[PDB]
Amino acid sequence: PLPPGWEKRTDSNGRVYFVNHNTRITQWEDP
Amino acid sequence: EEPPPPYED
Repeated sequence: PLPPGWEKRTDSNGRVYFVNHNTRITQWEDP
Repeated sequence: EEPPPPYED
């Protein structure tokens, strides 16, 4: 479960990566 | 070894 500065985006089929709007970065990692 | 997707909606 993400602490949202991060947003839940899936890549087209399966996978979710946590992406932050303020820093503008896509990470596979959960802080 | 995977790339990240770029931040662009």
